[PDB]
Amino acid sequence: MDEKYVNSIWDLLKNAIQEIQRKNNSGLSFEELYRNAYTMVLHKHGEKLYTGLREVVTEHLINKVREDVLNSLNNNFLQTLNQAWNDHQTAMVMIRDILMYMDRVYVQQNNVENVYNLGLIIFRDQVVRYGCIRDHLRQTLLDMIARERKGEVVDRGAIRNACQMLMILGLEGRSVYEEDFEAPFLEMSAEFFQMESQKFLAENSAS
Amino acid sequence: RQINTEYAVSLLEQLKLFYEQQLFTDIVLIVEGTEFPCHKMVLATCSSYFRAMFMSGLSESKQTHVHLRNVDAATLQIIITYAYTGNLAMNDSTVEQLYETACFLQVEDVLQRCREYLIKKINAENCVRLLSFADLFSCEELKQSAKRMVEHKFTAVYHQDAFMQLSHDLLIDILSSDNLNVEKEETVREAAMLWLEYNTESRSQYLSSVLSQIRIDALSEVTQRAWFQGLPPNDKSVVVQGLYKSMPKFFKPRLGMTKEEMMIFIEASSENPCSLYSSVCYSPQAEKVYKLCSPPADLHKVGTVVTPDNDIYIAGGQVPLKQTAFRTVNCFYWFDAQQNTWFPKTPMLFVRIKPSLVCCEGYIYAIGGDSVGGELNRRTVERYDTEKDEWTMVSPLPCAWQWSAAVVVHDCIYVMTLNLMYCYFPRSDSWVEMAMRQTSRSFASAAAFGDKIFYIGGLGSSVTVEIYDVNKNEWKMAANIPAKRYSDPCVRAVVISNSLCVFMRETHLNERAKYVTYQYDLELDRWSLRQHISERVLWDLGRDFRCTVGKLYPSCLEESPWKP
Amino acid sequence: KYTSQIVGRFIKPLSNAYHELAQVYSTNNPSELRNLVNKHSETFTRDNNMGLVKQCLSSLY
Repeated sequence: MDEKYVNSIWDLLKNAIQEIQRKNNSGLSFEELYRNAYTMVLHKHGEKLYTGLREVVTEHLINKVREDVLNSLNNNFLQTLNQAWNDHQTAMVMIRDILMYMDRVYVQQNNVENVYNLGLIIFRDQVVRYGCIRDHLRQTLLDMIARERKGEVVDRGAIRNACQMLMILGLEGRSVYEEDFEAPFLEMSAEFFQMESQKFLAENSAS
Repeated sequence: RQINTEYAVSLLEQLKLFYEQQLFTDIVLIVEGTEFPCHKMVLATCSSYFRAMFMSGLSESKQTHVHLRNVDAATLQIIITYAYTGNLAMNDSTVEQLYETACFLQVEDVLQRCREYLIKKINAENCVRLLSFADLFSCEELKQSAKRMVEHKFTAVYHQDAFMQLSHDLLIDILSSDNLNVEKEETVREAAMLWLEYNTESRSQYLSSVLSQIRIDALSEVTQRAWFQGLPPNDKSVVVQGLYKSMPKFFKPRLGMTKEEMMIFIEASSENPCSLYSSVCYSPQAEKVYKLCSPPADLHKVGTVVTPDNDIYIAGGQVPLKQTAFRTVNCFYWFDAQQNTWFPKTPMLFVRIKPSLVCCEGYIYAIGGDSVGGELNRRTVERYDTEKDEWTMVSPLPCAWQWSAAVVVHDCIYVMTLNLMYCYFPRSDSWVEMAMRQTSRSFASAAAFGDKIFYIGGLGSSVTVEIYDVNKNEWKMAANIPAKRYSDPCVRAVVISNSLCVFMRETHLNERAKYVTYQYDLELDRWSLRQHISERVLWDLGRDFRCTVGKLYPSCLEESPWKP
Repeated sequence: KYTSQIVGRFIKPLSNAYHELAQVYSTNNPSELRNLVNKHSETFTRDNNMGLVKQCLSSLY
């Protein structure tokens, strides 16, 4: 139909998506969004919807979770990051479900990644691989694992959550997580074990 | 392990019983005031939308009443029962809405079943409707299957009303494609012109694009001032625009203008001894022998027919059963003039061996052909409907005949046997006695040229020719073909270049077969040497090979590599 | 094997009877050879010489 109709449909869909991302998915109708998604892609305008999706998602991430992570980099930095990841995942579940139907027609003809993969990629680019968050996360994980190796016990389930989050963030396998996590960890472990070996060879014997 | 069959049906019938008897119902579908008590289990087993409707965590996850909108009650009921009993009753009318709800509910299995049905149902009268349907919903396999069938069938008809209501992108793909089958490049021009003039100035912006896909041999001649007449007033952004616009876009002739009158041969002698037979063709103009696709599953003992619309069909035949071993099958196939492949069609009711395929009034008539029945009506004459894609029986022939040939003259079926002839009247479905021949000859072929029947040869064969006139109803002799003595010519009657020519292969004593064709003078009653087929291009074909008149594209086909 | 051209290709299809005479000659049976000669008496008559066939029989003897 006219461009005004599709613009209004997209505008309300964007408002509904933003409302869902604001932890207000209770009072919102699913059939209306599915029907509007049906009539939006039916008119062969999936490129505009996909482009609008990416802009809305990245704008929400930069506004909400980018500020939140930087604001609490010292007060439960890893706990807040896991909570934001869980909030992003549970919000993207309904976002993907509506747009997986869009994906069925889109990715099989346009040959692009799915919306769930798109959300993981943009989250990796804007949160984990940030110019300041990446180094801060690397430094704090090395510090706590070194303190754990020293002899005192710290939280261990959170690290398992963090590595699992990074593994899911890889989205293809063990390409991103392995380089981001192991490479600083191998260097830290190499020096720690080398210094430990040097101390042990002089303070003890082969017994 | 494979999961048990016996427990599967026992549970399956319990799925149906619990549905027809409304007991374990927790969710009900509210559609236009119609109650659909069902289960969350079965609905999302087939549908990929109900799994995102129930196991999503939305308000509907707890709500037991959903108002499903923009759906049909009949389509939902057949989909629901298909999820419950597995039976998908697909008619010829509701498949359109069946696909609409299947895509809406994202139900994969019914989508494949209805897509396959639409692949079988594609034809001339719904090609435009299905292509637009294949454009509305992304069904690329059907879209490509339609587009190929669409491309040929538009050019033939180009008068259907649904062609006007088409998207701009679809028309650009259709017109700019190199698969159109047209005798001239002007019929596509006027087809575009009438489409542009079908509506108001909403076609003005698409006109700068539709002409950008048509060749420039008509973008400077007539049908440029006609648009100026239909131009919106005082618009100076179009008349000057098209004045200096038709410089680029590389004039090149299309592919549809390459249908030369060629002699299609079937069951020819296979060059490689690994295969039994092959199919070749002779080019009366190119003087070359182009290869053809093998008959479907090496279908031997078949018959050929070419409709006035230049379409090739194959009926009857036998396949070697899995040393002599052959089983007769009633499979039917259609030849693709561009893809060089045989598309399967609706099979016949009875199997045939060497059937006489004759086209008349758009119906394909197969007369006789050594049917399997052998009852009192051991003829089994039956026509084929190219409109509904089905076979309908016709009036049985008065007498049982073997090794017979049939032609069509004056919208009537003329079948010839050893000495008798009967004419079939399609309007009343009756047979009338015709003239009697004075010579007992069989194993011959006849070609219908104008309003006369030319029975050439008969018994090897000979040079006896008996000409029959429909308006006169009499058999008369004309002459005998001058051939080398002590030989066994293989006569083949065919009509080519608006003249009666003969494809006669002769073999001398202890000599190889020689190929030569002659042109029979209708008024002078004499066979004149039209062309001599050199043996450097055409090799031996055999004895049980058939010949027919038709048009084929040398570009799509490939030359057969074989030594002279 | 220094051979010739299509002369070789066509004539073997052409002179079958003379090859047929050789085949029976290889069977080495004057009675059978004479019967074949009578069967193909007219074929060898297109030779301007029939004595060669008799000389062939004498050579077989």
